[PDB]
Amino acid sequence: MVQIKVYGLAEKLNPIKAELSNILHTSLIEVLQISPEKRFHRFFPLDKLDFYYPSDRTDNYLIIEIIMFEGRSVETKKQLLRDIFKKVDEKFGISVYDIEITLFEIPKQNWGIRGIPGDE
Amino acid sequence: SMVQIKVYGLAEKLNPIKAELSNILHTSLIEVLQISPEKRFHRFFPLDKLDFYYPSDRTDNYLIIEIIMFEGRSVETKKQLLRDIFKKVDEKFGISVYDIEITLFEIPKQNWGIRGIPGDE
Amino acid sequence: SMVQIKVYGLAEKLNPIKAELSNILHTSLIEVLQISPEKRFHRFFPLDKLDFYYPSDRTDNYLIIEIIMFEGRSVETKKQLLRDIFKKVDEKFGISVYDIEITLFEIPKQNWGIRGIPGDE
Amino acid sequence: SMVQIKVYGLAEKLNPIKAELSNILHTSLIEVLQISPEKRFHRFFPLDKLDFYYPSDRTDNYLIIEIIMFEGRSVETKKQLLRDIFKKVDEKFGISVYDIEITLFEIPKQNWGIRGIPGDE
Amino acid sequence: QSMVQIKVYGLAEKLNPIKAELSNILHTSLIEVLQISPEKRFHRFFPLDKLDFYYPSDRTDNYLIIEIIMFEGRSVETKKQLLRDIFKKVDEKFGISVYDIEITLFEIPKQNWGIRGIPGDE
Amino acid sequence: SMVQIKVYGLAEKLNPIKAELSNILHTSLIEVLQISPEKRFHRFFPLDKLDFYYPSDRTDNYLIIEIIMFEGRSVETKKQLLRDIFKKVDEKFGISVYDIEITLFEIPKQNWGIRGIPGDE
Repeated sequence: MVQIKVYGLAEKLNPIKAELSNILHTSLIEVLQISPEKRFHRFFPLDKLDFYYPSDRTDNYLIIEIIMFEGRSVETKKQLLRDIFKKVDEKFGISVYDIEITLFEIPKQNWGIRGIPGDE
Repeated sequence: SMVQIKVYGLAEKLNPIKAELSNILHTSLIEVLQISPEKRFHRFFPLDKLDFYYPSDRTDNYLIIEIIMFEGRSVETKKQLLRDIFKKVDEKFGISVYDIEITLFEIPKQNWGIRGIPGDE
Repeated sequence: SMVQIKVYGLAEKLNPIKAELSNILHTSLIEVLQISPEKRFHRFFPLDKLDFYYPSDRTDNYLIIEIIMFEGRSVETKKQLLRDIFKKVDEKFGISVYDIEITLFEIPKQNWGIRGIPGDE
Repeated sequence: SMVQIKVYGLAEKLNPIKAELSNILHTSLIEVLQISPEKRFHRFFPLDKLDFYYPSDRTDNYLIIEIIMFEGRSVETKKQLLRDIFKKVDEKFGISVYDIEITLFEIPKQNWGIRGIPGDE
Repeated sequence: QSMVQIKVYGLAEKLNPIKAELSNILHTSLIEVLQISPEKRFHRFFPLDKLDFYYPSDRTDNYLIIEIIMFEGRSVETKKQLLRDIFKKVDEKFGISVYDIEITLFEIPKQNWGIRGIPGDE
Repeated sequence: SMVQIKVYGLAEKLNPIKAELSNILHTSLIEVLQISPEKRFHRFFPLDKLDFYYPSDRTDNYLIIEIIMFEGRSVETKKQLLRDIFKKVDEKFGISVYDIEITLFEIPKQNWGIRGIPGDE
């Protein structure tokens, strides 16, 4: 159970989002071992009047929010962060200074999945 | 008691139901959490086909509900909220429980500003 | 240190003020949290009328401000942040504090990846 | 479920009453948390005069009660427990509520090993 | 580099004869599961008088409570693995039923712990 | 606002210093956390040599200071508290900072009962 929400400038995000989704899924499969069937991504292509970022970021700026169960080690979480940075760099040439990632951890019992609370 | 709901789904599916979905979720919250019937705070996010990826074993009725609320309720009450929403949405709209995902985010009251004041006040 | 702001409101009311509102909110974070004046990260979500339900005692000026930030600040600093935002948006726009809601989401530094590394490094 | 109580007080005041304080505390948890009446887990820590410093406004009847339990109970319930302990200890022992201090530590279930297994199992 | 403090509570008459060997067993478990340095043993023992120790009737006088204070950051699986290894090793060495053993993990953010003159996150 | 201190050390070494160490610790809490000078709550646990194991790069002066307090202070203030304790104790007693260990246990105010009522009230 991992949800990704990806935000970026529409003009830049729309051309890459289909391959970006594949890349982020690969990266979760590899580092966290989710099932390949369980891709849950949402994209928010933003109008330029709706997205403010500092002058040392380009229009390629991506914010990647990952919502996930509590319980993974700090080391796994850090590896996930570095792997996403490396893979988006490799695939698209977007600088690490233009990528931001935030992990939101949720206790299992706070998540309803397939009709039941996540801890059941 | 302050509760925000955010709901996401494929625009095609969500837009025809959202008015009635809102009523059903709000009733759910009145009955399980005993919130004030006046206090409905909902935001809907209809998504373009190309912006919404859900599992390949599931369908385009995939519906995501995020609820943001004050800390302090029991685990039993929260579990009963999840089971009520799953039940009422399945029955009202014929959306399978495998196509519903619900996530609760609890916020300490001092972290929320409401009507000019922090929530613990 | 990293502060991300997400602001929601009715499109008709939010669209004409959002640029200025961005300025005012950033000023408030500079003053209360002493973040770098360079480090403005804001996203706006102007909503269709049909996608936004709020109570009868809010008007159509209702703004929800979600602030995502590193844990580690005191309760008194965070409360001060909430009050400064209420005061500044009210003084600048005449939007009543009853129409303004602020929620703080605190995240451990190590859960945040910035410039290629985890926030605690 | 699992509730551990630890009680600390001056030896000369605690030792005469600890058998009965143990019964009072357990009745309170039975009534308020609805734990099984079999499941009493109590430890007492009678302290030497020179090992216990408390404020001058307080008397040598000062008792500290630490309760370790599973996370998952409502704030209303935890507050009912606090109120119940104060009242019953005051009534039974003539110890003033100013001379009683109670702290609760909540532990997630998966962090507690009980009868050979993790608590969430 | 990991700080792990263990606090161990049992009936004095039962705990006193075994505490020395129990300290070794518990350390070995932490080294094997958490991979702490073998020179970083921090244990406190609280042998209790009979009248200071109540437990249910389905626990015997061998009842042992092990409180483990440690840094946040380990996975749930590693933590459960620590619980199961402690259960098993204490039973195997001393003949104490796993039913007589209780363990509680207390996780502390690193910045809330001062070690060797500095905050643990430094 | 409320702070409890528990101090563990080898009885031979702790007993002769405890009374002055209490003064030194309370001074540090007054100065860094601004607690009331009246509100000293300290428990000492002089341990037998067979009940205290520590590594061979700690001496028999090894002190474990457990501090239980309200949540809500900044990381910067808690770190100052740690630094001040290290300094004052090394200065006053000639114990190396390498022999001093401090652990802060933060508790929601609503998880504490004081003078009959929850700490958030």
